[PDB]
Amino acid sequence: DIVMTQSPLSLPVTPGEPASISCRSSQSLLHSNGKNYLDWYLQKPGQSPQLLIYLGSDRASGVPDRFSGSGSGTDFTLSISRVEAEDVGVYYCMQALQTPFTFGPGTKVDIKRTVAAPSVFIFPPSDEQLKSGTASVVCLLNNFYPREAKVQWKVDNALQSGNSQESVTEQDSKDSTYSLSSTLTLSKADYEKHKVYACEVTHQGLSSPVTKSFNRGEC
Amino acid sequence: EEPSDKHIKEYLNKIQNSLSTEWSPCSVTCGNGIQVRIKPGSANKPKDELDYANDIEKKICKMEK
Amino acid sequence: KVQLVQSGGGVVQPGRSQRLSCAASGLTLSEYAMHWVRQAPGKGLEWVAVILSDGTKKEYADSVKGRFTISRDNSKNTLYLQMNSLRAEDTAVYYCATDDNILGHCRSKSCQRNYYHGMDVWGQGTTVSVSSASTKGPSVFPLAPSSKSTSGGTAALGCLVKDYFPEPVTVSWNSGALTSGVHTFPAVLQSSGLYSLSSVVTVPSSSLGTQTYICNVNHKPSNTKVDKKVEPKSC
Repeated sequence: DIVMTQSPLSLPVTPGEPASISCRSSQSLLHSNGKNYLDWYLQKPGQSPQLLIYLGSDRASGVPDRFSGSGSGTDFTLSISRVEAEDVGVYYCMQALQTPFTFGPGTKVDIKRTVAAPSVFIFPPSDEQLKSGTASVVCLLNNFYPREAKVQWKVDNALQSGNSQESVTEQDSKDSTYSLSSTLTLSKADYEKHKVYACEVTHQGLSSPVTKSFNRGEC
Repeated sequence: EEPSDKHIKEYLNKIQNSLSTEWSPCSVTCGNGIQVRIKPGSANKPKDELDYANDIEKKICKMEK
Repeated sequence: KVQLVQSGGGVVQPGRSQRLSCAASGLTLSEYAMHWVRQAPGKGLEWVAVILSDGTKKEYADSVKGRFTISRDNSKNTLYLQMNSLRAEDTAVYYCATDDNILGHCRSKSCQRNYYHGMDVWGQGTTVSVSSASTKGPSVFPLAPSSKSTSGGTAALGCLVKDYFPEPVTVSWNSGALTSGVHTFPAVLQSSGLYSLSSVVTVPSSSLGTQTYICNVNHKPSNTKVDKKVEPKSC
């Protein structure tokens, strides 16, 4: 199968600035008929993919001028002269030279804004849940940018492994921020063996990692 | 099989100014024919300046035998 | 408008079968080769299959060959995907899309010219969730506001919506009267095969003593509706 690669994988774009995405194929996509069989698609959050560019350089119907495709053979570029809020999403290249059609991995584009550190908040389990035999501890990082963040759970200073899951919102339309939850789940028995529950957050907007914590049973 | 360039160009002449950015009707009633459109990116070109190779897109249409 | 309207899909147990439909309106299906493309949760796009305009030369991704088959009925303007022996790996949104290259010229055989202009029309997608989990309504637990969720006069509070199946749940606050500052997070799939999400909202901390804050959680698959009042802590 033809292997497609893209770079970069994450592409924040300051308003007003252009953007460029590279796509490479493992085999030339230039056909004897003269066409380069390379498409670009955009998938906006929660939407179906939509065609931007076909045959390397042709704009699809309804696609704004700011999108252009260039390249030939194994080397192609999508250029976006400016990135509007409505252009956020994941950009895929796809070869259409022969089946199976194959896609790049996707490049995620968002709006680059001034760095904003998260507000870090923590919630102990409810007594209601504890009665049921389980303890969920929630750490909330609110309204931050960029999306990259490291959230680690420490229970009496011991790093937790394998017992938490994160969820992250889409970029907010108005303020270009994200919010993120990290949920630590333990048995009631394990939860009651320890005192200090801590969320440690690393982020570009923080000069050093921030720790939010509570003592079990105190509040 | 594939419609000839002669066929497609004859058809372009027959449809004259009904040619648009929307796919034309099939050029035939039976067998294989062509549909043509002005390429989306060529929509601003004056009709008299349209190039067969670069501005007109083509697709085969397969009607009943 | 010009539309591909997909139907079918839903929850299906491993090893069972599902049949997806893709009905065109505003275009004539016989003027297109048709493709299926899918996307597993949180992952990229994967091509699945194609069928030419006259039903010939069906082709498939290696990952589905032998288990899936593609078909069409031009008289009903509809495209189908038959999926047998489904596996967890097959959970995804499935999309149908058009192709002007009705007979596979250039990509499959010699051509005098190109006929491909991208996959320009896409269906809205069909979700197929391959799971043995049983339908189950959520437990709703308070995320109570405290000094540990309060900064600069603003307090965060929420509801944890845990252990439900299948998606989706909907969350409102105060019966929809509260929308500003709400973040309802995408659900996560747990080891157990059940979903869980949180909904949080920021409000003026001084309001906590007078204003009741209630999350309204609806899970239609189980006909579960839960109102949970979140009580504030003074610590």
